[PDB]
Amino acid sequence: NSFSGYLKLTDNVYIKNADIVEEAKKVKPTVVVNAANVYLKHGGGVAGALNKATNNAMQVESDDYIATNGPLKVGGSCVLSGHNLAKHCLHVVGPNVNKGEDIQLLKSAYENFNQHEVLLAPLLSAGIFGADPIHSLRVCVDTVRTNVYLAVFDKNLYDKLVSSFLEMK
Ligand SMILES: N#C[C@@]1(c2ccc3c(N)ncnn23)O[C@H](CO)[C@@H](O)[C@H]1O
Repeated sequence: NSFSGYLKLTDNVYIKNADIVEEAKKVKPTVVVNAANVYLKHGGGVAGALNKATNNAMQVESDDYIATNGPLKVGGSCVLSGHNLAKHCLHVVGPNVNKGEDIQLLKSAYENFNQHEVLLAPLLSAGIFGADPIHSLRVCVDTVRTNVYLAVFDKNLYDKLVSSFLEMK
């Protein structure tokens, strides 16, 4: 039970070099955040790792939701089951700047976290979404007021995030 091994960046933002799936299985948090696309297709990265850990139950539930909803908006979210990982999964769509989606929508994406007391989360709009990860962490720190536990799988990205956050003091 309980989050451990996090570096406290602000009063409400914590960060750890860890697999978000391993964190969820250890802690069983109320909310785990998925780094989603508008169609909630959980093919790769965080989304793939979460869906795999649910043995595809997350994808089947996502497909049912999108059939009633249509695609999410960029900057938008939905609350679905956290299945065996968490009580809830908050699927959030950050902007993909590779497709010329507006970086400002990254503010809208993180704003969704404020509807949840505590979240286990990845960094939004990094990897294939092509946003500057150091900017993403700044938007998170400036936008989120609830407790967020950031799980960053890649050691090199984690070290870059932590040392750039400390160097700006
Ligand atoms: N680091 C990292 C990643 C990632 C991929 C897979 C995982 C995982 N299993 N746990 C946590 N993080 N994680 O999260 C960010 C999401 O935009 C990107 O930088 C990804 O590369």
